[PDB]
Amino acid sequence: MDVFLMIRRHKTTIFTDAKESSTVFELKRIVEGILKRPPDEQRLYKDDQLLDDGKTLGECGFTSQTARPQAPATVGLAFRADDTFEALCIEPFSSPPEL
Amino acid sequence: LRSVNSREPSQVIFCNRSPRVVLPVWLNFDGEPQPYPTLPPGTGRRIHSYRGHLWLFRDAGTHDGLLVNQTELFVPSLNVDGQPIFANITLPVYTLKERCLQVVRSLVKPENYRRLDIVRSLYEDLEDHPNVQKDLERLTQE
Amino acid sequence: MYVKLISSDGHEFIVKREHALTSGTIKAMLSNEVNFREIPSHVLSKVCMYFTYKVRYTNSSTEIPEFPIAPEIALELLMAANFLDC
Ligand SMILES: Cc1cc(CC(=O)N2C[C@H](O)C[C@H]2C(=O)NCc2ccc(-c3cnco3)cc2)on1
Repeated sequence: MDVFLMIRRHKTTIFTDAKESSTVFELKRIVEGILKRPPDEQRLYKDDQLLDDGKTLGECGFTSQTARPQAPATVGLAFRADDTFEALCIEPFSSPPEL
Repeated sequence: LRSVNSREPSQVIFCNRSPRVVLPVWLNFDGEPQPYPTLPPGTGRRIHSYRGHLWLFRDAGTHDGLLVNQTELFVPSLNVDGQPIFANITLPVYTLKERCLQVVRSLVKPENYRRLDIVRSLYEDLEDHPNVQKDLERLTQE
Repeated sequence: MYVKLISSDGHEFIVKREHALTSGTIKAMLSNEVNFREIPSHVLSKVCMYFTYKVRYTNSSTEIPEFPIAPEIALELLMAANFLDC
């Protein structure tokens, strides 16, 4: 299965899809291509929980019913290497008016 | 744009693969859309019709356009060579705009749609309901 | 491969070109980045979602599901929709 993520960090959101079977670490590579930062310099989360590079998306709980192209799940991203990791932080989205 | 008056009965079946209440529509020997009873989403039904007759499907509440076997228009085929003909009814990928009229159509009485601050040109697009008689006049060109 | 689309509230949305070139508007502002002075982020996110929901589901049997639009967002979405031609 393809799983559809929204890789979020600061004021930054990458939309990507990935196989269920693929790995945290593979996702970390995909980030390399885009924001040009090597997997060492990045940690990756869902919902606070901190993810392990060897575990499949499927198993981190990304499924074809978790993350539907139309409502893709979020993955937290945080930087700065062994030399101190910045805390998890994600600016929220602009608020909707009246009705 | 009519059904050809064969009298070769053809057994069809309408599977509704859509969140919506679908209204099947047989297009007459003269041209006029006749409507059948509708299908609660999920829901199937066995149907007797005839080779070369023409159908088309839509939301029974907001006449929106659905597909049947991936095209706009259903013609029942050779009733045997196995037996029933399979009519699968789907949302297209509406464009984001039409979809966007939908939610708004469904959210506001079109009496009270002039008090909804957006460009006049979008007031016109929104008061512009999909119509079968229209779409027929549309489809009728190709 | 990728292109950025910048909200009017700072936020940046990396999406694939292929998903991007769905907006005939955006096909022309690319051809790289695109600022949008008058589309907040709470919109551009749904848009991007639509491009992925559009690119996934067109040309397919696999019962297409409903793209869900939250009421609060309808008008603003409608207006981006029309501008972005999609
Ligand atoms: C000859 C001749 C007669 C007719 C009129 C007719 O009997 N028709 C027209 C369409 O083929 C439909 C077909 C008909 O009346 N079928 C009986 C029928 C009754 C209910 C349904 C039904 C129920 N829910 C959805 O459709 C479908 C077919 O067409 N050719």
